[PDB]
Amino acid sequence: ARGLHAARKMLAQRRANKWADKEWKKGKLVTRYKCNPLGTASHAKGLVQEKLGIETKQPNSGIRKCVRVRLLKNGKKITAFVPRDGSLNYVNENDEVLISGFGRRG
Amino acid sequence: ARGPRHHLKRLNAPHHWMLSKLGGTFAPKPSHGPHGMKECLPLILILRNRLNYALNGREVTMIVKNRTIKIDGKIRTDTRYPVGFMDVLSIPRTKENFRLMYNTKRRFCLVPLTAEQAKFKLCKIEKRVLGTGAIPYIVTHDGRTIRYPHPELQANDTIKLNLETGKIVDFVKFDIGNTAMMIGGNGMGRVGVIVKREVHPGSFEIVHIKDAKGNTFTTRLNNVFVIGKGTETLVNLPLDKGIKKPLLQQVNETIK
Amino acid sequence: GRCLRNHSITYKTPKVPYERERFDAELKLVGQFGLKNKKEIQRVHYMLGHMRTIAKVMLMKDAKDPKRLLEGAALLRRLHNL
Amino acid sequence: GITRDSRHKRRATGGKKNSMQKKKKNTMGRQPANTRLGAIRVHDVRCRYGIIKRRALRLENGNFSWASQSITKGTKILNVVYNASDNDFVRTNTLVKGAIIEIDPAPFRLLACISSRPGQTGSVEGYIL
RNA sequence: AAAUGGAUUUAAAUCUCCUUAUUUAGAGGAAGGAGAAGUCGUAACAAGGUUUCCGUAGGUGAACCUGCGGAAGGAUCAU
RNA sequence: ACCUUGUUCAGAACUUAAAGAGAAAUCUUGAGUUUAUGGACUUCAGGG
RNA sequence: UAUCUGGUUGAUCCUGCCAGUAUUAUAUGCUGAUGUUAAAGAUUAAGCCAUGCAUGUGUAAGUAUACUGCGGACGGCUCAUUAUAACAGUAAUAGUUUCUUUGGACAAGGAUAGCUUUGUGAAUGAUAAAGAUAAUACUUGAGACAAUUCAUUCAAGUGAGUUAGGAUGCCACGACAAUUGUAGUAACCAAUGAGAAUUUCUGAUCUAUCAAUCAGUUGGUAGUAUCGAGGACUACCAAGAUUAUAACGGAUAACGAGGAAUUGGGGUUCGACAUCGGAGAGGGAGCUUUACAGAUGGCUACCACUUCUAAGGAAGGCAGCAGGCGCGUAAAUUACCCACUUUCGAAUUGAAGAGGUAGUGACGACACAUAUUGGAGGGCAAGUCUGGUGCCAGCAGCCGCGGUAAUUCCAGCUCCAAUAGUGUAUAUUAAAGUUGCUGUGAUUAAAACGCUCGUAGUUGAAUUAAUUACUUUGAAUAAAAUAAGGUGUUUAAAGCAUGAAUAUUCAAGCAUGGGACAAUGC
RNA sequence: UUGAAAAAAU
RNA sequence: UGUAAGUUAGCAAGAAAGAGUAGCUCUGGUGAUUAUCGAAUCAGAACUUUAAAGGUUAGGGG
Ligand SMILES: NC[C@@H]1O[C@H](O[C@H]2[C@@H](O)[C@H](O[C@@H]3[C@@H](O)[C@H](N)C[C@H](N)[C@H]3O[C@H]3O[C@H](CO)[C@@H](O)[C@H](O)[C@H]3N)O[C@@H]2CO)[C@H](N)[C@@H](O)[C@@H]1O
Repeated sequence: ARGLHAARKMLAQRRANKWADKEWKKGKLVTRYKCNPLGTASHAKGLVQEKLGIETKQPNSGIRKCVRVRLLKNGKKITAFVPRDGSLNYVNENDEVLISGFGRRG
Repeated sequence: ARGPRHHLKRLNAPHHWMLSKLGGTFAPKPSHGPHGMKECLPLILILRNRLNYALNGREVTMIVKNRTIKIDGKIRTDTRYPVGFMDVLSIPRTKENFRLMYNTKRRFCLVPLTAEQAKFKLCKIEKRVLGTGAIPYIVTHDGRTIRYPHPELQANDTIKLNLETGKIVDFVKFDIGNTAMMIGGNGMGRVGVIVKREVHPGSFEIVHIKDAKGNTFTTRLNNVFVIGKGTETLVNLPLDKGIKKPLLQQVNETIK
Repeated sequence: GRCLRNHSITYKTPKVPYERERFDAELKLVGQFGLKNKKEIQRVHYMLGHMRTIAKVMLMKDAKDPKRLLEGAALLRRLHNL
Repeated sequence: GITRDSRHKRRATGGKKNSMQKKKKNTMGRQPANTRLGAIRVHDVRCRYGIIKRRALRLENGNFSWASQSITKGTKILNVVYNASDNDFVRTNTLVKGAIIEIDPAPFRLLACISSRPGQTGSVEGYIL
């Protein structure tokens, strides 16, 4: 499609071929505003419901303290990692807890 | 917008008004008058930027209202009167007069006028129209309506007007053997002699003009303002004569 | 855009944050000139690149280029009295 | 009122236009004043820019003309005979331009087609075939 | 020239049919994924002990087995 | 006509390469003429 | 700065992606010596509002022992709508056009104000009627054409006109204030008007799980309507218009342009918000005044709200400036003054939450006293230091470190990068030659339709001694801004205190030198 | 001829 | 004029839903023989009224 007058096939090919990436496509589907619990927000405020401990994966061992938090804008349930050592005691039931993503993008 | 616009923002003003960008939010709007909006300089800016008589624009009202400034054959009392082309400008209370003139550096320059040469002002014929009653008359550049003119006049010539009598003195035709000074865009501020005019039946008429030193520049017909016939200068040209220096003596000269 | 008053930056952080081939040379200039921090080193580096590009763009044309003569003479003149 | 804008029509391809703004006053429109027969009754409507239009509802006298002898004398119109714009305009005896009317040649001897805008000019004028 | 009757114009608001977006539906039903040491088998990687795989059809707790045709990415570049 | 041999056109293939390409196996009737990047066209793919 | 690094294995060579990296804009933890500059209720709610201010105006030149005139159709705020709609460049108005401004009977007739005269309501910028009283409020009056409508003629500059003008017959409005100081009016022509409004050409994100769409729809005739052209509307006539070169439809967390972030060239993302154009004032709808309003700090009706009350009723639209509730991760004072810039006015003075100053202000930018943040296994600078915990607590963006001798945890000592700064989470760009025209791969890593025919599309062998494209020039081309010419704000960020010719215009369009390569058929 | 399996991490 | 889900692709279907219908005076279209003659049928336009299938016959629908 190299021809000088074939500037419609090349543009149409790129429009078609651009939808197959896993990263930019997330930026045009309406799922961030729908399925993402955070949406486009940096932080999410919520309420504590349950205290849970997730065991690590196969190579590692131990129980990771966590809390099941229900948001105030969506009402969905998300498991949150209590930050530091012995910090599960600081959090309480029915209190405002800030939830903000993780290191890996989204 | 629902109707006419009144407040002119500082940046929307024409760039050849010498205005700044941080001075204030608004610029003085020229009222309706003898010349266009962007073809003018409001009288308030002349007495505060070029003349430096007043610290601020409040004191301009304490000057024009006193029936102090005389323009053309009459005397005005409008703070923001639209001052455009080379119409004379006299201030007898300071014993000095000027003339609003273009220059080759795309600005509005003021050439002083003596009392002997402030008695008349040049005008440009815009159109010749056969009015009612078989009464022809010609509309001038300043919008002046005049009575029965010379029948030999065309719609693109120039008429030597007098202020007090308000009568035609001399006429210079638009031909190949004359000289003109420009009022256009890039070409404005340039004087020269017309050498060739090409007519396009489609849209425009294009004319070729040669400078005094041999420089040749091209411009549109609507930009032509004839200043004389046969390389003769009928008014006081600005300090730079209206020649277009080829930027060799601007960057280097300004160093010293 | 929010404000009419213009603004600009002077120093740009180097891309690679930790190099031993750039940490040693920074104190060979900080100690020598008695500089306070590393801001100044980045600021002059902006300055050198400010004119290094200007010399490079106009060096690619012929010696008879009117813009090369106009800005070039001003470029050399500005950089000679300094 | 009646707006003459093109925002309520369709495109050349049949697509329907989508609205952006409400009605604008610069798209004025007034109900037609079908100039019927009757006594002299002409109203004055204030148009845009302050100009006044002689709005006519009923007139009986019209200033006619006949160029073969260059005489223009007004006369009373009997009734409208034929209209080229609409057939129901004949029965209502409305006065519109290009409508054939019949008259009494009382001052023309001692079939007229209207050539004015009685709804706008406020007066009726015509000529003789 | 004020109330008021009537006929037009532009028509707000509302009732009935007619598409796009967001939700409630209980445990409900059928999917999928994740979690160190939980059962039953040996299916695959050596000829994996019946060479493996593809299409199709049937069967069966489970991998899978068998029929027809194809492939070597087979264990033969060969009489 | 058949069998031996020379020139030449079309066809299914094969041997060698110290050369060209490739990540390598390998390919050479290209998988060569490609960071020294562009002969013309169509289709497909974007970690599992 | 045209740049990479750790991670599949016993080890090596690849594809491949994850994480690391630097920068912009949002929020937040910790810290915070100054000077200058400066963002600041948009994202979720164009949601709802107590309160206070934001449009008024008197010169000698209208009326004097409030009426009348002008303005509130500007300014200011927000970005809901909106996908050839708006907008930008450009061209036409020989198809329309105002407001303001600038050039052309020595005196008539009247009643309505101010102030009262008697009040009615709880109030609403609430309203009654009795007496006069002036006009630059209203008619008249006359001192004398102009310009429109219609039918017909003489017919020129003009790229182009049965055209500007003139002459007829004729209808209509019909003037030059009965005008003030001890300037004011009627019209008619032209400019302001490159203006306002329509309109010509070119240009917009994703989608085919949108393939056929339109019936005033396409055009003609004749009228109506509007300031003005036209299906803008009406009556008749014919069936026509778009469509694979993406018509019709759908989504946007879509106002557009100037521009901003980041770039080796090429590109990608953003733009409500400085300035221009557009739209709106809780929702459409209908109108008044006027030169311009479909005006909402104008009116009315309906839907949904709010305020006082004497229970009979009354007005209100903070998406204006502060401020209140909610919304949220997310955003300032219920301050003073017209001094700078400008606008309005009966015009040198009166008004402006436009505008300026002050206040909070670690969004950011520049110069700069002498103090914190994170880490110390690799990417990446730094400990072969000592106590505890014993695959448990835990750290770790990734690879991993911990199951009793921890280079990584909780602690004690030290120094490593930055410095008024520094970690954190999200989003934009570069790396990404992982979106690829410049610039990818297709035997085996992911990927050549089972094969052939075929319309649209793309690409098409050599040869010659009217358009369009291409190419070189110009013209015109908003400012701000991009890179800067000049200029010691003490340098710099700044600012323009001579104004760089400042170059800018991608896409289109206008005129022009050349026809090699090109598309159109005789 | 028959011949199945070997708990997770260091 | 319009007509859904389902479906054996035939049906559902008279689906559902909406508009018109009188009287009088006219006009046009549909043929045979070379202007005359003959048929009930369809369409359209004015004007009027007590606004029209309903005297009788004559599906309720989802
Ligand atoms: N991942 C979904 C599917 O899982 C299937 O299998 C799933 C299970 O049947 C399989 O279970 C295995 C079991 O096979 C094996 N013989 C014993 C082992 N303990 C089980 O393991 C599973 O269950 C235990 C229960 O505590 C969990 O601790 C463990 O994390 C989980 N993997 O582990 C898989 C995940 O649970 C197939 N592997 C495959 O079809 C597919 O991967």
